[PDB]
Amino acid sequence: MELLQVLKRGLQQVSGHGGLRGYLRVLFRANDVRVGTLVGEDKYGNKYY
Amino acid sequence: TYKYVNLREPSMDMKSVTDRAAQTLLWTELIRGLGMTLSYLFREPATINYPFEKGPLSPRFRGEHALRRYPSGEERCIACKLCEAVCPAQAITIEAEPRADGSRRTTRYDIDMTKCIYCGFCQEACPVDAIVEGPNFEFSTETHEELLYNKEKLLNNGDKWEAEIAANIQADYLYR
Amino acid sequence: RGEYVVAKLDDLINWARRSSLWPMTFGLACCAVEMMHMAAPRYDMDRFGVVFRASPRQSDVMIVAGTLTNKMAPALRKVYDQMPEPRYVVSMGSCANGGGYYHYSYSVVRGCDRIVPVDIYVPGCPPTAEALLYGILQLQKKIKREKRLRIWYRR
Amino acid sequence: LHHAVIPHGKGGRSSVSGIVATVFGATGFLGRYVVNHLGRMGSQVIVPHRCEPYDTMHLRPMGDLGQIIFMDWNGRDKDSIRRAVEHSSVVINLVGREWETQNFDFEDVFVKIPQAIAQVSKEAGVEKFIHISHLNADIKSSSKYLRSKAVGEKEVRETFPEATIIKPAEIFGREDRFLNYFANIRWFGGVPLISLGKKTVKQPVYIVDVTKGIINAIKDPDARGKTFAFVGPSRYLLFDLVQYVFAVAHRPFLPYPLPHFAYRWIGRLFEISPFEPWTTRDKVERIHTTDKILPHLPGLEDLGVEATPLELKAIEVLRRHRTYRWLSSEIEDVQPAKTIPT
Amino acid sequence: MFMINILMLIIPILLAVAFLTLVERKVLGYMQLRKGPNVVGPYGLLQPIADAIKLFIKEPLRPATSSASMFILAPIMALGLALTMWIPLPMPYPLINMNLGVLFMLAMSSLAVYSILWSGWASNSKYALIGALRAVAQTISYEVTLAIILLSVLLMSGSFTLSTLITTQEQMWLILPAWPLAMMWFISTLAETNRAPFDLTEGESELVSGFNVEYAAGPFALFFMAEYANIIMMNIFTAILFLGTSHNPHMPELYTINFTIKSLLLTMSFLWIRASYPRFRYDQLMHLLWKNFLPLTLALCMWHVSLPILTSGIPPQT
Amino acid sequence: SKVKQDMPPVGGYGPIDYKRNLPRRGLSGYSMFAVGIGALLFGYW
Ligand SMILES: NC(=O)C1=CN([C@@H]2O[C@H](COP(=O)(O)OP(=O)(O)OC[C@H]3O[C@@H](n4cnc5c(N)ncnc54)[C@H](OP(=O)(O)O)[C@@H]3O)[C@@H](O)[C@H]2O)C=CC1
Ligand code: SF4
Ligand code: SF4
Ligand code: SF4
Repeated sequence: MELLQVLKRGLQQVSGHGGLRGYLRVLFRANDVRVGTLVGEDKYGNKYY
Repeated sequence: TYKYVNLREPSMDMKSVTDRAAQTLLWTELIRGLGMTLSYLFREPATINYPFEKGPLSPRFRGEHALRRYPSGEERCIACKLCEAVCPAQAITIEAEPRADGSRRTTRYDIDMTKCIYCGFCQEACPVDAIVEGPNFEFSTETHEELLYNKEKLLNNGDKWEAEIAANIQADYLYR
Repeated sequence: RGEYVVAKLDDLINWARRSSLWPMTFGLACCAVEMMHMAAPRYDMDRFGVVFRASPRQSDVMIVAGTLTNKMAPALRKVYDQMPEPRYVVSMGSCANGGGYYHYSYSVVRGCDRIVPVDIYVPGCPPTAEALLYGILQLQKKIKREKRLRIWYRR
Repeated sequence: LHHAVIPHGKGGRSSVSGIVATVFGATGFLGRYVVNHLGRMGSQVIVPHRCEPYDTMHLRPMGDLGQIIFMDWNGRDKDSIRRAVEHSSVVINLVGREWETQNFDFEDVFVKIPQAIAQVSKEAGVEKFIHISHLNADIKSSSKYLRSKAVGEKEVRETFPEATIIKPAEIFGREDRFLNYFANIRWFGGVPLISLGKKTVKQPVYIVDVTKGIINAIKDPDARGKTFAFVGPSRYLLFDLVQYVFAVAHRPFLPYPLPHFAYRWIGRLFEISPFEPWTTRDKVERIHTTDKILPHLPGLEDLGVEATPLELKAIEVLRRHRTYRWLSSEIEDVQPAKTIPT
Repeated sequence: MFMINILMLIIPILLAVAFLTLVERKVLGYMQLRKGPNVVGPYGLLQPIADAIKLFIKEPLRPATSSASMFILAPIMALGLALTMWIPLPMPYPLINMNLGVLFMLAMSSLAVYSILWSGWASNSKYALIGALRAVAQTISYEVTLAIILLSVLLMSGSFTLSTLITTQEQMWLILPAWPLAMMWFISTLAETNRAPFDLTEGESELVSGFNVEYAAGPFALFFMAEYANIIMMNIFTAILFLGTSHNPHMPELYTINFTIKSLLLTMSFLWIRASYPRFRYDQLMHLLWKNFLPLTLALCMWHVSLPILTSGIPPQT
Repeated sequence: SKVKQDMPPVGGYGPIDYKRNLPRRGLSGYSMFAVGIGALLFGYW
């Protein structure tokens, strides 16, 4: 049932950020809690998804 | 040819008449409008998450100016004053003299970024690809005096954005 | 130290003001088109708290977008003076900045900062809607650095 | 005054007037007119400020590109003074307060600060210096404001012998505390006056005249090492002057006599304000302090400035205080106040 | 324990009004393919708090041409009467159980119109005056029709008591027997509460801001709070008249749940409509009611005086 | 090499709809009134 998959993708976003503290860091810093495939990082600590 | 947009005559039979009466009294045609907005409520918005997400651009974009160098490090500009002679807004000021080693080089190269119309003519008129417009479009200042660029500020920009300017010129010079 | 407490009241009022900027419905020329596109769905300025209002008395920011002419100069100052303080001015585009393509004309004010005090200057002709949004987000950072209550305390 | 300090142009916004000016206290009432005139003629003005930068925005349209410069300074910091005056050919001091805050007394602001500014200016080789004293300043006053004004007037002369001390009377203008002060007494019904204002004489001067006088001092080499008394053309009894203010504003005038000692007690009450006090014991003293008559000091006329009558330029200040019923009243509608002849 | 009850009424109401601003902005945002406030706090939940503080630390200014005493009375009169409309509302127990509650709400609604007339007149501006006299015109349009629609409904409830509307609808909603009146009542509340397509007194696109173009800072905030308190209050009124919930004396909480949900959906419809239609013209708003609603409302008023008699369905007087 | 330019596909681009398309919806006038009147009678009873 697609409707249950929606919840699972919602929960995989908590575990995708390394836990609850990581989930809230991106929620407040970026107002967006999606999970992407890390393309890479630069010398200043910026991460690219 | 042509076509009439609002040249119609309603059907006056009883069923067609009653359909219009039912629409008038029951507001049916005002409820299609509510259907249209309701569909949009359950669509995904087209918004991006600025500044974490940026709108797409292209190699031809015309942003902040810069002055380039050769791979050696010598300046490309040889003070020909073609960019100055074509600037529609007269935003470029240039002076030149023979350098210590006798090279035709500029002593002054100013761009008034509040007079520039970001038209790109200066880089079209440059025969050595010295003046370009980088891809940067986020250089808002806090004082009017910060937008008057001199040769030091422009040379700094080239050294700051060179890695990207070269990539865009490589991907676009075959159209020029 | 009592200076700490006021330094935390400053954060509150500064946060309330940068979080609820209300620009005036004031555009002049082509730049005002790119100001509409900042209200369009892609950038949706309203999601930063930025909401246009028509009345000068209900506005916090004037976004001078376009050319200012000698015939229009008295009108711009009036609506600015009618904005309650604190008030901020953003100069969008090159006509509003230093005259732009019409600097040397006879009917154009060379720079909107001759008529009003300006905080942020946005370069471009027109500045992309994304460029203007950078200007507004830079204005919020300028309001976050205000220390009105920490300066009153030390008087 | 080398090649870069020679005038050019025709004295406009984009002209070079060969003046480099540091104005302390440029965010005050008198500051915004000195800066306005200096920038009108194309002068490089340095503006050290103590307040929030937002409180200087009004000064930005007053000067051409790159002409008005802002610096963060501190009255008690000797280095910040030097960083701001070291390049100036003239320093103009306008620092002052009408009340004593928890951090600055009248001796801090009218003795210790002006002396420090003058000292560092001389150490930096500043050619000209201008100090704004008060007309009524004297050692034997009952007001700390005027007493400290007298000590400062004496320290500056010692530190900077070539300074041009200026002694304005009460100054009236749009943002004054002189005509707006009386007009705002209406909030309390009556208009208390010590002795009913029949034994106090005032000779106010217009704001622009003080400014035009200051600018003429800068350019006039004969004003070096001299003292001036800027004053209006006419002397009015305080009662007749305050009666005029309520006449122009078209407000009911209900003066009553209040004893000097009781007036101070009220002055003690308002001082509890942690903000700009509405009135203070010190301010009451100044209000009822008769304006001096100094016939030996040079005045405005010696600087080429014609004193502006109060009647001509009083409506512009007080039209704001009238109700809608009387906004459209004209200048001629009120007969001028009674003057004290010489 | 009565003063505690009043505070327990007005204080939540202000909070609901504050967050209705967020809901409208976020709802209109998604119908418009935007996202609405989402940056100020998680999902914008702090957006109302930022706006409220910003307004009250701003500078209020009285225009030079204003009438001071009336200019300040209007916002006080506006918000005070907005919170007054709530005291007799059964939810399921009213704070003040008025025997003539329906008349009381009618009268207070009329009195609240003068907070618009006096604000626009005291401003002493032409856009402020044009908006003031669009409220005179707008009230002349719906006041008579809205009163008669209530009378028609009350001919099936039996009394003006608001709590009796609950008893009347213990077997079935009043929208079924009276759906034609509900349609004309819903549009009347749109017009009465000055809402699009009937938000003519303010008229941003035509009068800059209407009667309140001269109001800023806190004084403006009181008008904004008053306007939204009416939006919630009238939709609570609509739910009680036509969508009457069932009351269980032992579990009054269940009523407040069903009652609140119905009032929310009716309130979302107000936002939904504002994002769907253009604006009437203030002379057409008058012809809509006098030439379409009034002829039909008078006919239905007759039908509801005769229907109970010819069917022996007259309700009890008490 | 040959000349490479931004050109359409060999067979051309597919069709593009451009005419108005407002589908007919809903029941006729008579049916909408029957349900309207029908509800009243039940409501009255
Ligand atoms: N009626 C009059 O106005 C008279 C004027 N004068 C004198 O003219 C001078 C200025 O005129 P006026 O406009 O009336 O004064 P204002 O009160 O209007 O302004 C005072 C200026 O001095 C600054 N100031 C005060 N204290 C300090 C301090 N510790 N550190 C730094 N700056 C300080 C203020 O800076 P900020 O507020 O930004 O912190 C402000 O810019 C005063 O010395 C006054 O005594 C003499 C005769 C009459
Ligand atoms: S982009 Fe156009 S206006 Fe700008 S400097 Fe180049 S030529 Fe001049
Ligand atoms: S056109 Fe190019 S080479 Fe010539 S002056 Fe301009 S930047 Fe230099
Ligand atoms: S700055 Fe550019 S876009 Fe803006 S008004 Fe001028 S020419 Fe038009």
